[PDB]
Amino acid sequence: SHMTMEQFLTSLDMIRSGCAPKFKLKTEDLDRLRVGDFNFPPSQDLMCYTKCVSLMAGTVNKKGEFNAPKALAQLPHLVPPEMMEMSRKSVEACRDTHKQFKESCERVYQTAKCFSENADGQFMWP
Repeated sequence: SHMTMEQFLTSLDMIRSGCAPKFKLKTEDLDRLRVGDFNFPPSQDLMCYTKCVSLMAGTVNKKGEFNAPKALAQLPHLVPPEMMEMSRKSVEACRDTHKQFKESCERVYQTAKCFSENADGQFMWP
């Protein structure tokens, strides 16, 4: 019921593989999100890609509403022990970001961006 850092790093690629084919995406954009650099304008496809990833994680519903209690319960299935506290801190800081947006892909993308900005360590997106 926990993952090692090695398993986490590899999981990023497996998660991406289940979402990227549904969209038209630029490799440079994915590379930037992979290192937690959300400092560039996203396309709708890129935003919806973040929703696809989060749906797989079970942290949002299809309306893009972020579920903090469920996200906290899913953390051991998503990140290694080394990143748990950073992630718990970001879940709390970003739990209401979705309330500022109406469209599902934007709700998720803005939440992921908030996680990347609040991260007190390196942040990696699938």
